[PDB]
Amino acid sequence: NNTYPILNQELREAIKNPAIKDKDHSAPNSRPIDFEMKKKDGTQQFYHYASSVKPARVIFTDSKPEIELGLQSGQFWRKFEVYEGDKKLPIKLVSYDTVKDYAYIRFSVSNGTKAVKIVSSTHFNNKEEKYDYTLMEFAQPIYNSADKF
Amino acid sequence: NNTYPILNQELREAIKNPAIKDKDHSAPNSRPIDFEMKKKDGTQQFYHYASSVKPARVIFTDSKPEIELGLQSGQFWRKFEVYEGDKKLPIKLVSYDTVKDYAYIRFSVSNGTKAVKIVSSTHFNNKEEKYDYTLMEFAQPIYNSADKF
Amino acid sequence: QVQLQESGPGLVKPSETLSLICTVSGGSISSSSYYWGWIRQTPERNLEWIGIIYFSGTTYYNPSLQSRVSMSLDRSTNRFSLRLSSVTAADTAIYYCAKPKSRDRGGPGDDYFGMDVWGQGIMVTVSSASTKGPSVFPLAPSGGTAALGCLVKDYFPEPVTVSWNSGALTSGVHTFPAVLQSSGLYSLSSVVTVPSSSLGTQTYICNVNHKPSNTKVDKKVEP
Amino acid sequence: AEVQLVESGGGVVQPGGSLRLSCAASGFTFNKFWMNWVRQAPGKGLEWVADIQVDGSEKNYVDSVKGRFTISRDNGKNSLYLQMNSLRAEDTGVYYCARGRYDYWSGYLSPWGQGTLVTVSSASTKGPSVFPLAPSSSGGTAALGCLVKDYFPEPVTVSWNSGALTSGVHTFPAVLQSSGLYSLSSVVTVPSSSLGTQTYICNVNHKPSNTKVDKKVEPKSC
Amino acid sequence: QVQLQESGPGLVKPSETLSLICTVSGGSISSSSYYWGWIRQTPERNLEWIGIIYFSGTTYYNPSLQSRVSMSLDRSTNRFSLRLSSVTAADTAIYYCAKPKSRDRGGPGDDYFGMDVWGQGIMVTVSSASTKGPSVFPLAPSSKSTSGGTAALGCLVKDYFPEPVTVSWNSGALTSGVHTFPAVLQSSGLYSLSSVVTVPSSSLGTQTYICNVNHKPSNTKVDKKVEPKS
Amino acid sequence: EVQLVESGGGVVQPGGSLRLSCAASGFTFNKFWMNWVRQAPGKGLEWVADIQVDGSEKNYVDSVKGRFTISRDNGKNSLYLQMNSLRAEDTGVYYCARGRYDYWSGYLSPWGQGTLVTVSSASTKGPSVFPLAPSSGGTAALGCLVKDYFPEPVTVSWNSGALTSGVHTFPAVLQSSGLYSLSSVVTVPSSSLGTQTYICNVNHKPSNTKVDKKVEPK
Amino acid sequence: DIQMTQSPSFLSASVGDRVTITCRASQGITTYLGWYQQRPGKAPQLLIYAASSLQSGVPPRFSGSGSGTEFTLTISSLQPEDFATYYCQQLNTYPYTFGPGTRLEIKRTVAAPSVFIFPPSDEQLKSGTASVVCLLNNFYPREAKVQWKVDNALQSGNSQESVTEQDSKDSTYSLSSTLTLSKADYEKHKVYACEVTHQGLSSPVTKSFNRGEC
Amino acid sequence: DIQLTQSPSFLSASVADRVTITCRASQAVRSSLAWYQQKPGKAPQLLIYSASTLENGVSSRFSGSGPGTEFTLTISSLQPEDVGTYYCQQLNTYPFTFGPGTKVEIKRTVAAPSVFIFPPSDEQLKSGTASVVCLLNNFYPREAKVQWKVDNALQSGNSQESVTEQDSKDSTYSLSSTLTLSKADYEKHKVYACEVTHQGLSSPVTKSFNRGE
Amino acid sequence: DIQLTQSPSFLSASVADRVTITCRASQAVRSSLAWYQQKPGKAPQLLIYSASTLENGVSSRFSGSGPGTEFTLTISSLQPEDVGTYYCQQLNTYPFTFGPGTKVEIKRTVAAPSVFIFPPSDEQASVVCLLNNFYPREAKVQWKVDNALQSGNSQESVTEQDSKDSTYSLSSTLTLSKADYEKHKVYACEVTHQGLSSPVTKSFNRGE
Amino acid sequence: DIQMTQSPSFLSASVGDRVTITCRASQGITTYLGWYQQRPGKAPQLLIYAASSLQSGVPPRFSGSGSGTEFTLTISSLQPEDFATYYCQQLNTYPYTFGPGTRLEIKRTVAAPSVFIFPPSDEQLKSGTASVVCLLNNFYPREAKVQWKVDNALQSGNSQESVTEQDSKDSTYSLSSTLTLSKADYEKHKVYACEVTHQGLSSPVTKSFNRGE
Repeated sequence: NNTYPILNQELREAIKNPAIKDKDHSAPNSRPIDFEMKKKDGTQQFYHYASSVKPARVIFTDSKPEIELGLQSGQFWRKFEVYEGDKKLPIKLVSYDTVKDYAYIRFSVSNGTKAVKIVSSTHFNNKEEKYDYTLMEFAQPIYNSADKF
Repeated sequence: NNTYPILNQELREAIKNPAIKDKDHSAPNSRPIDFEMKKKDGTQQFYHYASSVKPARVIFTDSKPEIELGLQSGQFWRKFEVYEGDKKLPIKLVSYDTVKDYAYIRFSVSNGTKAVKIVSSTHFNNKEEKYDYTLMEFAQPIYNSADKF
Repeated sequence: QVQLQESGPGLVKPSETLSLICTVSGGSISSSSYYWGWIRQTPERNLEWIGIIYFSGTTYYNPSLQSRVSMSLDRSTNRFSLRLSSVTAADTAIYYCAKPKSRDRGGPGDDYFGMDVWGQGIMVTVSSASTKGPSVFPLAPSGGTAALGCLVKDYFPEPVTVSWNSGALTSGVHTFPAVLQSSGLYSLSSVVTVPSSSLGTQTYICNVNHKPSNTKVDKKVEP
Repeated sequence: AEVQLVESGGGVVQPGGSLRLSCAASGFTFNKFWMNWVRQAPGKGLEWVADIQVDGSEKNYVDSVKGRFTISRDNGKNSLYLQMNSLRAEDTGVYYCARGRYDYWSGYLSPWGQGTLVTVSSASTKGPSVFPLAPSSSGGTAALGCLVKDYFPEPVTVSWNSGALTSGVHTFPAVLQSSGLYSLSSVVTVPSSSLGTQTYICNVNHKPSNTKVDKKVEPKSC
Repeated sequence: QVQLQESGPGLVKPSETLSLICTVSGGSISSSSYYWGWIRQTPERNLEWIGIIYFSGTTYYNPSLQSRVSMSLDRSTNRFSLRLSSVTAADTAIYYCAKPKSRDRGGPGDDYFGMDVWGQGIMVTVSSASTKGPSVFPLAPSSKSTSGGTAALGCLVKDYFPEPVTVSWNSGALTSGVHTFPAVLQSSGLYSLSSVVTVPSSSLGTQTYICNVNHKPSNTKVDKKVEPKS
Repeated sequence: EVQLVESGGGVVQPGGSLRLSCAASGFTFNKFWMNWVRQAPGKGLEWVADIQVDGSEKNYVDSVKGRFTISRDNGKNSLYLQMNSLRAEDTGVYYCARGRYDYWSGYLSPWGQGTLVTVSSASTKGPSVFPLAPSSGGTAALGCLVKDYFPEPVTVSWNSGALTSGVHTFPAVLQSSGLYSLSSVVTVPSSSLGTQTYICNVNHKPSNTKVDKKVEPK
Repeated sequence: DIQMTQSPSFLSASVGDRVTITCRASQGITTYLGWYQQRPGKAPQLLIYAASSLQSGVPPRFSGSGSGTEFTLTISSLQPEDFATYYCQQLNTYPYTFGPGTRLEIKRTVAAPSVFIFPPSDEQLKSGTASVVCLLNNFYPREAKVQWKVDNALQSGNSQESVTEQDSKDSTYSLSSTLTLSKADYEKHKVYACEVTHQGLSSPVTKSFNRGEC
Repeated sequence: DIQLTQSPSFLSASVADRVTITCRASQAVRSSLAWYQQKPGKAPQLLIYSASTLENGVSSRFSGSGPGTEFTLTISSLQPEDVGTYYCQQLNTYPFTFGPGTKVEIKRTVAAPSVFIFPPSDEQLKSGTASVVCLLNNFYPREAKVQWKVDNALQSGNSQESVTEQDSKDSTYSLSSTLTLSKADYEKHKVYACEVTHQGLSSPVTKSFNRGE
Repeated sequence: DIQLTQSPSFLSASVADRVTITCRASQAVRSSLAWYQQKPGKAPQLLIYSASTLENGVSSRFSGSGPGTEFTLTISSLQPEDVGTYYCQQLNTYPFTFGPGTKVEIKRTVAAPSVFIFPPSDEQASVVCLLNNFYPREAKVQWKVDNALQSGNSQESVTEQDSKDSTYSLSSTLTLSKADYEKHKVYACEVTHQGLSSPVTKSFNRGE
Repeated sequence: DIQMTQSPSFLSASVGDRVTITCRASQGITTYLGWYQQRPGKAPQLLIYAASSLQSGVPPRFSGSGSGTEFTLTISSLQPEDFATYYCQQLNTYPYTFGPGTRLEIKRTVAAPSVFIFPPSDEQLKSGTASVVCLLNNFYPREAKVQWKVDNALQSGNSQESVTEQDSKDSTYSLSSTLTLSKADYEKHKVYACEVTHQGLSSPVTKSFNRGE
C-alpha cells in the first residue's frame, strides 16, 4: 500500500488537501506518452484535450505501469473517475500546483492497455456539467518498461 | 452486520423512528441479570433505578456479550451515553413501546465486565436536567455463555 | 408558593383498596416539582415513607409496601394519587401528600433534601365498618369565667372539625381528642371560655362538620 | 446538499410487460439508510410503492404491486433497483426514488430524486400531425395556434418562431384520447395589425419518435 | 440578450504583439457561456478561427497560430483578451469577438452548434507607418439652377492612415440616402475616401448639412459644413 | 462514533520522561494522519507534531524537536508521543486529533477530550484552609482561602452543596513556591450571619486531604 | 390500509395570510405522521416529521400540530414559494399511505376570459376526422364551464379539455376544450358554437363560425 | 431500612432554656438529613435540611450540626410556641425513613384549673343515655385527678377522660371527663358532683349542679 | 484542418427566385454544420445550426440539409435584404473552419445612374464624380481636360449593393497637382452605362 | 514560523447580533486555512476548512471568507452556544501554527462591583506568612484594576489575581486578589486598603481594615 490520497471525492475538494500542496511528483524513471481525448462517436472531446497537460507520463515501477495526468483548471473539475473495460481504477492524487491550478493524478493500468474511459464533470453556473463518456486514447500500447517501439 | 439504529442522538428523538415502533425485541437465548444504579459517592441514583426495567437482560451471541436495558419514560430521556472505562460503547435502540412509554436499548460490553458508566439527561420544566455520572453496577460479572457461578 | 390538599374517603373495608387523591393547588403546572411524595403516620405518631411519583410517571415505592401500592400522574387535572390493595388494621394511619424542597439555583430539580410543603393530612380508618354520623347536644353555661360547649357523641370514623361562629371566635377554644367508647363509637367534647357580660347579648353557633359521613350540624347554647 | 438520487430505466411498455428502474446514490453512506419507491399517475397524487432495509434483509410492497414488483439493492454499486413485471394501466406514472430521513430511520423521506416517467399502454410509438389553428378576422388582439394530435408517448416540446416568440404563449397539458394516443394544443395571443405582415411558425419536437415539424400558421383564405 | 464589444489599438508594427480586449458587458456575469471565441476576417473576405477560452480559463488555440496566440479572462472587469505576438502583414485583418449558440433547454453548456452573438469587428493594419490625421475638404452642392429637384453633396475625407473611419451625417439624424464609399489606397501610402448624400433641392435654404468624420486610431474629429457657394 | 481516548499524563520534573497514548476506534486508523496539539493553563492552542499514515513522515514544531518523538502502531490502533528532556514551557493539556478525511493532513476533526501534563519539581502536598471573616447591614461576603497545595484540582462546596447560590470558586494561581492557591466565596444576607453557620468543603483528591472549615464573625 | 383524508382540498389565499390545512386518519396513530411539499413538475420535500418536528433547512413559519387522528399544518406568514400541493403520510402501519392533497393557489381579482373559436384545417379533413378547438384565455378563478353547440344542439362524450398551471406574473389560468367528430358527422351541420360560463361575465358568452363561407 | 434513633424521646424544659435534641443513624448518611416540626393536629414543617441549612420563614433560633452518623437540632432560646414533636429524616438510602420523634413539653409555674360541671341537656332526654361533662380548663402540670360522685357514692367504668395537647401560648392543658349512665339509672339519683385534686389547689375544689333549678 | 467548399462563389438571381447554395466538407462531419450571413460592413449572423435548425429572429425562408458530407442552404423566395456573403462552418473537429463564401447579388431591372461632378476647394486639387443609383455594376468613367482622356490620373471606388434599392454607387476621384489644375479650362466626366442610350456628361469650369 | 495574529482578541456581543472576527498572516497562504471552536473546559472542533468550506455537522450560519493574507469568519445570527474562543490555523507550510484566538462573551448593561476585604486569620499567622484577600463581586465588563495600599503605599510584584468564567444567569465576572506578605512585614504596619477602578463607579471605591480589631 501507498500513502497517497485515493480519489473517491470531487477533484475540486481533494486539491484542498494540505498533504499534496505543491508536493514534488517527479519521476525521472518514466517517459512522454502523447494522447487523444474523444467522445463516444469517435470525435474529439474538446474541453478534456484543451485542459490536460501534454505529454501525459508513464512511470515504470517494480510491478505495473502507472500513468500520470496533469489536469488544468483543477478547482473547476468535479467528478473524475477512470475505468479499464468495466473495472474501476483507484486514482491517486500526487500534487496540486497552487500557482497554476493544475492537479496531477496517477492510475495503475494493465499491461497492453491501448485506451482508458473517463466519467467526469465540471462546476459551471453553480451546476454540475456532466460528461458520461470521455475515452482517453494513447499514442501506443502501455507496457512495464521501455520495451515498446 | 448491524441494521438497528445506532443512538448518536437524544433518546427522545430516536423513539420517533418508525423502524422500531413496537418492534419485537425477544431473544430466548439470554438470561436475567439484576443491577444497581449509583451516583459518584457510591449512594443509589434514585430516578435511574426507579425508571429502569427490572431485571436487565444479557443476550448471548457467537462473538461478545450484549446487554438490554428497558428505560421507562422514554419521551422524557434526552441524552443517553454508555462507557466501559472512558471508551464510548455504541447504543443500538431496538424497540419503543408506544402504550407504556418504554425504550429498549442494547450495548455490546467487554468480556468480564463488572460495571458501566452512564452520562445522561431528562426533559423537565422545558430545561436540560443533567446527570454527570451514573454507575450501572451488575449483580455479577458479565460473560457471554452459561458460566455464572 | 405551592399549597396541597387530600380527597377522601376515610373508611376502607379489610381486603378492599384504599384510594386517595392529591390535588396540587398553588403555583401548579405539575412540573413545579421533579417528584411528589406520600408519607403516613401510624396511631403511635411514627412516620413511614410510602413512595414517590416523578414528573414522568415513573415510580419508586418502599420495598415493604411494593406489592400493594400504586401511583398515577394526571397532569391535565392537577393531581397525583395513591392506591393501596389488600388492606389490614395495621394500615389505620393519617396519610400525607408532600413535595420536595429544591435547591438554591435553577430549581425545581432532582434533589433529595427534605419535603417543604405538605398537605393538611387525611385520616383513614380500616374497620368492618358501621359508619355512623354524630348527634350533637349542648352544654348549658352558668364577671369572668363563663364556659359552654358542644358534646359531639356517637360517630365513626375520625375526624371531626369543630369551628365556632364560622371561624370568627377562636380565642380560648379547646377541641378535645376523641375517646373510643365501648359501643364501638367515638365521642368528643369542644369548649370555649368568654366574658360574663357577653352572655345575654352575643350569639354562639358550633360548626360541627363530619367527613366521611356528610353531616354538618350547626347549633346554639342558651340555656 | 451534495446528496444525489439519479433515476433511469423508465420508458414505455405494454400490458403484461417488464421494466427495471435504477437509482444512483452519492454523498451519503448508502449502507446506512432505508430506501423507498413512491409513484404519481399523471394529474393525481402520491402513493407509496415499496421500501427496503439497509442490507436487503427486509422489504415491503403495497397490496396493488405485491407479487409483480421486486425491490433490490447493491450497496457496493450505490444503486437501488425496482424490477417491475406484469405491468398494468394503473402503474403508469412518475416513479420517485426516496431516501430515509436519518441513519436507520424507516418512514420519513428526504430527499427524493427528480422522477422517471413510466408509461404502460399498448399504443405504438407514433409521431404527431401538426394542424394549424387559424386566426379568424375590439380589433386590437387576435389568437392563433397549432393542434398537436395523434402521437405517443409523452413528452413533446413546443416553442414558437425558434424561441424568439416566448411572450403571451400557453402550451396546455395533453389529454389521453380513447385512441390510446395523446393530443395537446399551444396558443399565442398576438397583435392584429401584425397578422398580415409578421410570420408565426411553431416548433414541435418528439424525442421518443424522431419527429420534428415546423408548421406555418396564417389567416384563412376568405 | 448578451452583447459583445472589441477595444483597440488598430495599428501594430511588424514583430510587436497585437493586444485586443473584449467586454462582455450586456446582461451577464461572464459565466453566461461555457466558452468564448475569436475569429478573424482577412482582406480576401475569408474567415479563420483563432481559438477559444472556457469559463475556467483553460484555452484551445488553432494549431496554425498556437505558438503566437494567448487568451486570459478577467471576471471582475467582465472581459476576455486575445494577445497575438511576432506579428507580420499576413495578420492584417478584422478581428471578431464571439459567444457560442447554446441549446435552448438546459444551457449554457459545452455545446458546439455555431456562434449566436458577435462583436462588431475591429480592423487591425500591420505596418511601420505613423498614424496620420485626415484633411477634410467639402464637395460643392447644387452647382447650378439645372439641378433635378434632388441635389447631391458630400465630404472628401483625404490623407489618413490606417483604417477605419466613421462618417455620421448631422447627429446620425439623416441615415436615408447616405453612401459612405470604401476607401482607396494612394501612391503615397495614405488612404482617401468619399461619403455622399442625396436629398430634395428646396431643402437647402431650409435644412442644415454637416458631416461627422471620426478617426479612432489618431484621435481626430472634424465637422466640415457644406452648402452651395455663391 | 469516531473515538479518541488519551492516557499517560500527570506530574514529572524538569529533565524527566513521560510517554503518552491515544487509542483510536470507529475508523480505519491506517488511512488517516494523526496530530498532537497542546495548550498551557489559561493560554491558547499551539501545534506540536504530526505523523503520516504509516509513520513514513513526521513533523515537529521547533521548540519540541530533539526531545519529543511521535509514533504509531496501526495493528493496535494507537498513537504515541514520547516526551523526554521536559520543560516549564511544556506544562499543558495535550490533544490527540485526527486528519479530517482519508489521507488529509493538517485539518483536525475530531480531537480527544484532553490529558493534563504538569512539569514542576514541587511534591504532592495537602492544602491549608483559612477563613475569610465577615465584618459589619444589607448583605455580607465570606469565604475560604485554600492555600499551599499540589497538584490540581480542588473541589470546593459549601454547607455540603446545599449552598449553591452566589458561590464563586475561583481559578487557582501558581505561586513562586511551585504550589497552587485558590479562593472560594459566597454572597449571603446579613441577618443570617450570627445564627445560621457557614462551613466550606475543601476536598483535595491527589493527597488524602478533605478539610471542613467553619467561617464565623469576630 | 389506514385511509388518510384532507379537508381543505383546494384553497385560495394571498401573500401574508395565516393559512391552516388539516389531515385525518381512520385509526389511532400517536404522532407517527409526516408532511410533504411538492411544487408543479418538481419532486417532493419533507416539511414536518413526528407530527410537529420541523425538518432540517425548512423555514420557521411551518407549524406541526396534533396527536391521535386529527392533525394540522399551519403556515404563519405565507410567501410566493409556499404555493404548492401538500401531502400527509402515516408511518404507524404498512402500507405507509399518503393523503389526497391540499392544493394552494394565489388569490386574485376576478378576471373575465377572452374567448376564441378555431375551425379545423382542411389539411386535417383529408385524414377522416375533424377537431374544433375553443380557447378560454387569462381568467380567475379556475371554475369555468365549456358547452359545445352544433346547429344549436348540446354535445357530450365527445370533448375533453385541460387547464394550464396558474401563471407566474398575472395569477391567471387558460382552458382549451377540443371537440372530436368524424368528417361525415362534421359536413352535415353548419353553425358551430362554444358557450362559456364564468363568474367574471354577467352573461354566458358564445363565439361562432359557419363551416365553408365566412 | 436505615433505623434512625432520637434522644431524648420526651423533654420538659423551661421558657428561655437551651435545649439540644440528638438523632443517630445505623450507618453513614453524609449530609442527607432533614429536621421537621409537628405541632398538635397539624402537618410536619421542614426546619432544617442537609444537616445544618435553615428553611425559609423559620425563625433563626433553630440550628443543626454537621455530617456523619451523630446529628443535632438546637433551640437556642425555647419559647411557648415550640411545643410539639421533632422528627429527623435521612435521604441517603431509600426508603427515606424517619425517627421516633422528640416530644417537647414547656415547663411553667404551677397554675390552678378553672372547674365547670355541665348538666345533660333537654335535647338528649330523647332515647339513650345521660352524659355529664366536667372540665378543668387552664392548668399545669398534666397529672390531675378527677372524681365523680352520686350522693357521696364513688364511681368506676362510667367515665373516659380526654386531655388536650399543650397550648402554644399559655403552656397550659385542659381535661374533659365525661360520666355516662343509663336514663332510668339517671332519674333515680338527685345530686351529681365533680371533685378535683391538683397541685395548684390547697384542698380539692368541687362543682355540683342538682338537676334543673 | 477540414476543408470546406462552397458552390457557387458568386450568384445573381431575381426577387422571388428559389436559390440553393452548396457546402461540401473534405470528411464526414455528421450534423455539426452552421450557416452565417454577412451583410455589407456587418459581423456574421448565425442563420442555421445542427445542419437544419433555424435561429431566433431569422426569417423562415432559410432551410437546412445533411447530415453527412454535402450540405445545401435554401432561400425559398429571394428578397432585396438578402444581399451579402453566406458562410459555412463545421464544428466536428478543431479548428472550426469556414468556407470561402457565396456572394449573393440581387438581380433587378436596369436603372440609369444620376451623374454629379463636384469642384475642388481652394486648399489643395482632386475632383470627385458620383454615379448615384444604378444596376448592373459594369459602368465606365472617362475623365477629360480640354477634351483629352486622362489614363493614369484617377482611382475609383464602388459601394456594396443596397439593402432596399438593389443598386450600386460609384465614386471616381481624379487627382492633379495645382499647377496642372488652375492652368486648365473644362473638366468633364463622361459616363457609359447599359441604362444610358448615349454616354452622359456632367461638367463645370473655372470661376463660375 | 508563519505568524497568525487575530482581531479583536475579546468581543462583547448579544444573542441575535451579526458577528465578524478576522485572522491575518505574515505571508501569502492561498485559501489553506481552518477555523476551530473551543468552548470552556472542552476539546476543540472544526468549523471551517479551505477558508470557505463548512465541516459536516456545523450549522448553516457560520461563513468563511478571504484569500491571501487577510481571512474572515462570520456568524450571521448569534446563539446561546456560540460563546467560545475561535482559533484560525494556517496549513500552507510547517509548522502549522495557530493564532492567539478571539473570545466571544455575552453583552450586558454596565454593572458596579460590591467590594469586600478580608483580614488574615489568626490560624495562618502561626505559619509565619499572611494573605490579604480582595473580592470584586458581580461586575461587567472584565477590565477592572486592583490597587493595594499598606499604610497608604502602593504594592507591586507581591499579589496575584484570578477572574471567574462569565455567569450564565446574570452575565457577570468576579475577581479575587491575594496580597501575600510575611508575618514580620504584616505586623510592622496598620491600615490595609483595596482600591478598585472600573467603568461603573465614578471614583475608585476603597475598602479598609486596621490590624488587631
